[PDB]
Amino acid sequence: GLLIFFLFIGVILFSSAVYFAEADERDSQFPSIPDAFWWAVVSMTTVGYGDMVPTTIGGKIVGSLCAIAGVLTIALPVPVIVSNFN
Amino acid sequence: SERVVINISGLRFETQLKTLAQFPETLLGDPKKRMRYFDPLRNEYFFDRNRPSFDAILYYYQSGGRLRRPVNVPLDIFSEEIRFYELGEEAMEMFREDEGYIKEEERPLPENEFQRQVWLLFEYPESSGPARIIAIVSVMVILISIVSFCLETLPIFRDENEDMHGGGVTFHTYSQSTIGYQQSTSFTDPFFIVETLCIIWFSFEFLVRFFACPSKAGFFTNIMNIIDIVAIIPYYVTIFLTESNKSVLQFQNVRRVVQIFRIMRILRIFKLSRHSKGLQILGQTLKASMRELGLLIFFLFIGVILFSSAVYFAEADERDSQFPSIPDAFWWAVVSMTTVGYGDMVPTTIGGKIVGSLCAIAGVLTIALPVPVIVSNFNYFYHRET
Amino acid sequence: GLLIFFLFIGVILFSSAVYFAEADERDSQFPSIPDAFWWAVVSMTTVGYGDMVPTTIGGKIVGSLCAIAGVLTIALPVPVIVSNFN
Repeated sequence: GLLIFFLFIGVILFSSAVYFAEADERDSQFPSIPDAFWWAVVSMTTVGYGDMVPTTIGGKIVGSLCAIAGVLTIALPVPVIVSNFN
Repeated sequence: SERVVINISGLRFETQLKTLAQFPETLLGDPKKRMRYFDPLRNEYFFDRNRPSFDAILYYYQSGGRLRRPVNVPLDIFSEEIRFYELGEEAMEMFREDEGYIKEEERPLPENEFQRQVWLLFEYPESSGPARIIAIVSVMVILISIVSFCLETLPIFRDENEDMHGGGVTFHTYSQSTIGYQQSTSFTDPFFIVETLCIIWFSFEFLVRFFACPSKAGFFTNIMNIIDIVAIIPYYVTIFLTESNKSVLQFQNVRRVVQIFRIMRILRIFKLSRHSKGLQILGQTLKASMRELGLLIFFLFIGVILFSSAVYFAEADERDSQFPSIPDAFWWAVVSMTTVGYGDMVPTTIGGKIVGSLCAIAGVLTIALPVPVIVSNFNYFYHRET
Repeated sequence: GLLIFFLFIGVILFSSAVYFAEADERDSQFPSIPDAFWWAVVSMTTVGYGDMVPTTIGGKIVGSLCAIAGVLTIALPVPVIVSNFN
């Protein structure tokens, strides 16, 4: 639950940030914040389908932190789960 | 039930005589052997030795056999004590197994004088200096062997023939494509040359090894020798197949097989395990992890089918659904789960995306469970060496 | 060195396999085995750029094992390195 919750928190944060950083663009791939959720989860779990990608500098800086943050968010709860399994 | 007192550097121990007499051949069990340590002024046996260890030595007698090393006592120190008290090689060997060791077997030189001289520079790069030269040459041939196999597919080579612009297909151009090089006692093809030189060497190593080999029984047992056989089977089997089917209609009729054996040539890469410690460790690791490796594949399988089904239905009512069927979605599911995400297949609906989200997360957990164990085993074999 | 070596071994293996599994295709994205090296490393490190992807069943089964194998190949040596760093 913590894993899903943490991901949720990060998703909303980064979805909001990327949205606004690409807001003033005619070619913004982020129609709304809820739309960006898909991108945020895809980057955080580091799946990166590439069907949605920032195009502005700010959006890319936001995307960078989103990948890193995702890696840490997941890496915290899993070890415990792995532990129980073991 | 006469009592016996044993004083270890001041630490006092007592037991019954019949407890020590249980093992008549040991030091404390044999009256003649312990006699030397008896102190008639204090009625006790005195040993100017390591204290922490003795607790276990005495328990060995009391328990009638259990020889456990105390957790707080170094293995080298404890072993010396075991030998001093003369517990015997049977209990010592039994002690090492539990302490994690065992093994230490493997026949020596051939013993055939000269046969045992060749079996040195072809199985033990250690020995002679030249024995190392052979190893270096072997590795070279292998690498070359690999580069050769690979360039064979380079279009810059196979696109320079008779039907490179969409013309007619010749028999010796058709089989030259199926094999990678053209077979001919004329040795016109550079690739057939290198490939033949390498197989000569590999064929040499195999033979030399097979004759200079001591136990002919345990030859096709050693996985290493298996690799050496498979590294040459394609070559000769190809010749046999082509020569046995020298006409177009015949070759085409056996073209599938020929292709299989060309694919089988890649296994020559594993000819490096003989000269690679780490490669050998990895082998031991995988051999020791079959259960978790199977669990890993099984778990992935379960997740794949589940998420493939879910994504399929969530995108079913779409004219632009990238998921034609559930089996199609398998590719996407594995790609998301291993988190590779090629992006060649992606959900487009809300439900499909929620499903995709859980699929990524689930994949991360599915893999993260069995791997740690595998990593563990590897870490074992890797250090039990160095 | 072990890490690079293991990756190398896997690359060549999977590059060869994917190549042949997509050989009889007019739209094969794998021109040769050396070409497929790029794809193999990209899948194994799980980067997945998507600029090269198998299209046949056999090629996809090969790609699947390539991702999994890559995950294990890397996961073996790194723990030790992480250890030394710690």
